[PDB]
This record gives sequence, C-alpha cells and structure tokens, in this order.
Amino acid sequence: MHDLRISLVQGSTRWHDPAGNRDYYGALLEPLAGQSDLVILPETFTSGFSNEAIDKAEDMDGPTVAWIRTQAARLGAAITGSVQLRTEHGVFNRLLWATPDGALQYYDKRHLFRFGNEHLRYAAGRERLCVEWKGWRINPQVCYDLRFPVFCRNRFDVERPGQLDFDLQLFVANWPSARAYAWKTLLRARAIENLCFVAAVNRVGVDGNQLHYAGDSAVIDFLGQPQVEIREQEQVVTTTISAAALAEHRARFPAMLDGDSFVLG
Amino acid sequence: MHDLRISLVQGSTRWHDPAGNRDYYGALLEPLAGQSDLVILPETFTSGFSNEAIDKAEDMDGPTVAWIRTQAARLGAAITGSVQLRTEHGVFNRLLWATPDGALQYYDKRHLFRFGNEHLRYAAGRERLCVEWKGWRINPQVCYDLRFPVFCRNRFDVERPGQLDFDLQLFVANWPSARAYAWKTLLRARAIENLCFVAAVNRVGVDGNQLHYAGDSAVIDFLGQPQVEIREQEQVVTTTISAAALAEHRARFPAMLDGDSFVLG
Repeated sequence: MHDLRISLVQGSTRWHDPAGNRDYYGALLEPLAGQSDLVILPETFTSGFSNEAIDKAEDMDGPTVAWIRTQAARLGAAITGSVQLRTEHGVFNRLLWATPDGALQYYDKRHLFRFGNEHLRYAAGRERLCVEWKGWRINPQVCYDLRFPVFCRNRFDVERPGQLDFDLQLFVANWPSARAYAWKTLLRARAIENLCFVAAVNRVGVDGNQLHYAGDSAVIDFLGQPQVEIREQEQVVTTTISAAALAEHRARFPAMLDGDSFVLG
Repeated sequence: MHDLRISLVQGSTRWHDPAGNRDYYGALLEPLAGQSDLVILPETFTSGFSNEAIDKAEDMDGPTVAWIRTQAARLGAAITGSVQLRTEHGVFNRLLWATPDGALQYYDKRHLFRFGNEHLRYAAGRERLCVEWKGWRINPQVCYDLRFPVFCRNRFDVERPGQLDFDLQLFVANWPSARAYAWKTLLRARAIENLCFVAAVNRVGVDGNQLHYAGDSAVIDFLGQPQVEIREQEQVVTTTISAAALAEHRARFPAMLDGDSFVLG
C-alpha cells in the first residue's frame, strides 16, 4: 500500500457545548486540508465525557454527524472521533468514521467506562469495526477499550486470508492524567503485541467533572516506539507512517504465526 | 492470604553446563533459606537457551528435577524456572514448579520462540498452569509467552467463582537486550490489564552464541509500576508483595467485571 498521513487533534473539549466544539475543532482542522489522510479527534468531542450529556444526545440525523461528514469532504481525509449518539436501541458512545468519498461507518464503544459510571445509562456496543482507507486496514476503538487485549487482538488468517486483521489500531479518549501511565503503557503494548501501528488521541485541559487531562496523544510504531507524541497543550500534529517498514517488521518478526485461535463469546 | 516473599535470581547461565549451573544457581540460592516463599530462576537455567541442547536434554528422572525438589525443601520456598526436558512426545521447554513438600507441577512453553528457531525441533505445550501457593494463585509462563495476551489473560469468574483467575503472573526468560524495550513494556502492560502482580526473571551476560542479555528482572505491581527492578549484573533480590493492596485495587477499580468471555481454540 501507500504510506498514511495521520493528524492527531489534541483539543480541550468545551464542556457541554456541541456548537462551540464544532467551531473549535473545525478551526483546528482547517489548516489540515489536503495535508492528511486520517484526522483523529478525542472521544465525546462535542460534550465532553459526561453522564448528564445523555439527555441532550444528538441522533444520526443531527448536526454533529453532518459536521464530521462536512469536515471529511473539506479536508480530503478520513475523520474520526466519538459522540454520545441516540438510536432506537439506546444512547451509545459512538465512534464515527467519515471518509471524503462520502462513506460513513461507526463503532459503538463495547466497554463502557464503569469507573466513571458510563455503564449506568449508556448502551454498550458489541461488534468490532475494521475499515479500509488508502489501502490500510484500520481498527478504531474508544478509550476504556484499550484495557481489553482480547477484544483489541490482531488475529492472523481471520479477517484477511494469510494476514493480520489490521495494520493500524486507533484509540480515541478522555483518559485522566492520574492514570496517564496506564494509557501510555497500554498503547505501546498494543502496538508491540499486535505488530501494528497505533494512533491515539486524548484530550487536554480540565472538564466539568474536575478531571484533568494530560493528552499523551501519539503515533506509535510496530516496535512500541512513539514516532510522535504530544502532551499537556492543545496541539495538532501530522505524521506519515510507513507501509514498507510495517511489512518488513512482520516478515522479520513473524509472531503473527504463533497467535492462538479463540472465539469471542 | 498473607503477603508473599519473592526472590528474583538473575543469573548468568553457564553455556551447555547443567552440573555447573546447578552448582552456580545453588550457590545463589543458599542465602535465601527461610527468607523467601517463591524463588524464580531464568528460562532454561541449566543449558542456556540453545537449539543444540535438545540432543542431551534430561528427562523427569534426571538430576535437575531432583535438584529443584531438593532446593525447595532446603529453602522452604517454591522454586521455579525452566529446563529442556525430554518425554515420550519430544523435548519441551518445561517450567518446573517445585514445593518444599516434594510436590511438582510443570508447564510446557506454549509458544515456541520462532525467531530463534525453537519451533524447529522442540515440542510445544498447550495447557496453562495455575498453582495455589501460600494462598496466592499464580500463573507461571515462559519468555516468548509474554507476547500473547489472550493466553496470558486473567479471566473473571472462570477458574475462580466471582474472582480473577490468578493473583500473580510470572515470566521466566532469556530475552536478548536488543529487544529489552518490548520485555519491559509488555511486563508492565500485563500487570495493568490483568490487575495483578507480575514477577519476571531474565538472565544476564552473554550466551555461547554471543547474544547479550540485560536482565531487567522485576516485580511489578497491579498498576504496572515496578517495586524492584534489577539489570545487567548477576543479582538476587527478595521483595514482599501485598495481598491487601491487590484486593483494595480490585475493589476500587472494577475492570475485572468488564472483561470479555472467550474460548481458546
């Protein structure tokens, strides 16, 4: 495949202000037009990570879904992030995947964040999402999902014949700074054990629940080494990941061949 | 359960010299008598990690198995480490778990080290070993196993009702310093994701094939934070891990309740 340009958009999400966040993140995105293939926003980037946000959650016909589509077209890049989203089946923490070819896919967060009481009224997802963009197969997940290696696992000869399931795994997050060590460590471990790139975006700033966020957004190579890492401040960075290097690593270190078969319940 | 005293025995394994190694590790173990509950030796601590060592591999009736049972009794501690061991099936990389009373359990390395050509002539295991010792449930694994999170997974309400499978996970290894970063990172990630203590022993020195080992043996807490870490030099350290601290963490951060059900194939 070709190389992939990834932009990390490490913003300070405005509390409970969808319109304000569309403007704010829109402004951060503007200079990226034509410069990126994949723009990654934080989890719950329109309201912040909030249980009270459930009662005002938008639906699929709402302004935020329209906005992300608009941004993907405007930038010429895949755009991803999560929003509390209401359906017939409940209100999900829904990762949106919008591509400039006009396609929209989504993934409902499987592991709701029990410690933050997300599980009380939000609905949990089930299926894992893998998408293909610019010849890269990509598995986008959300925040707490990171702590669950079995659901994160890059299987061999399952989704793709004679190949790993995916080339790039993503995490979008509101992961508080008190537990930043776990964030940084797990992201690196996922890249190593799954023989893939990992890209992850976490917000910065302080939220309405008094939580502080240190960012630590990164693109991590298949050796678990961050190619770019940003922290503390509002920041956008765009970096390119090498298809050739990934293919060479997977040939040189064929741990893909030793993985255990399993079936998720 | 009470707190567990764990001794890391970071030795410079003598190349292809079982008798020399029994003497060498024996001498390292002597001062530990009465001071420890669990003594952890490196992987293949009698031969070094070697494909050539398969031809002269000992069997269960051999001096090494006798020696480890003798050490357990002499020290008053469980002793663990692995040895190339011949059976009717072939030659395994067999972790031995020897207790003072003369009991012996074992674990045949499931994932043979493909990059080092271990898989060419050695036989692979299948079963995962969990043992109960001093009220601690313990999962000992071997080297390359560390790269396989599904086989490493601490499941909830499977092996123990309403509890995680184990309290302490161990890795014994010959992990070259060229890839030390992966060793360090993965050990920390396993402790975090599996909400458990992790104890790991890797050799030091240079082997018969001029591969350098940096050690990085450690006892790592359930937050992924080392409590003791040692490197580069031949070194023994004994540390105590807190049962109460583990319980408190599991009560406070209930991630065990969110793990996914799965069945290994």
